[PDB]
Amino acid sequence: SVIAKQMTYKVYMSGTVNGHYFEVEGDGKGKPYEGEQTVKLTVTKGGPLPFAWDILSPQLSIPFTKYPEDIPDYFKQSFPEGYTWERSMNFEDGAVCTVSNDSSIQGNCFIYNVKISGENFPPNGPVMQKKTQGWEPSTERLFARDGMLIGNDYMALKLEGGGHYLCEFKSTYKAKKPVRMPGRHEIDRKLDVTSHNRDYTSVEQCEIAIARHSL
Repeated sequence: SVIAKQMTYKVYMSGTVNGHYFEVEGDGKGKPYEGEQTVKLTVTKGGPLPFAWDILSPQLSIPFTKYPEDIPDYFKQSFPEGYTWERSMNFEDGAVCTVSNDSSIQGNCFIYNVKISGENFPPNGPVMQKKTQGWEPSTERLFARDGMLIGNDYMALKLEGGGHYLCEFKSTYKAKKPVRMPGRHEIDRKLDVTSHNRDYTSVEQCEIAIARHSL
């Protein structure tokens, strides 16, 4: 059984955001059939981050997504060779990020190598000012195309004082071997920073993630 009921993973992250260089390693764990995972992160390099932890949160694992038996789990199918992806984040104030990832595996452990580039975060905006307060639960609209999966999600980052700081997610997931596509579907997600030290050089997060059909 290529994907067990309970698994771990390791995540390796680096990138640059408004000029600042950093790296982040995390140990993670969940039950891929439940859609549940937590992960613990250290900022190995460039800590303390001068920007909000949150723009990193979601580049820190799709296989822990609960799919119903009647939709083709593209993510799990792709193993053990696994898969890769690219994503961009376009924020309401012209700040952008781009992200790519390689996801493979090693027995009961996934290995994720992710890279992040980001800029045009206004210096007294909420990303550089650290005034965000997490992501709102969301829903990703996925559809098949040339054996890739396409992804769209309109995300909102909560602000200090009750605002919201909007952001488009466009993502392309690509299997390393070809696999049985599903058709249009959506992933309901919640994702939270459950704990962190004071300058956010250790940080832990939890995610729940569930698939179902579109309308």
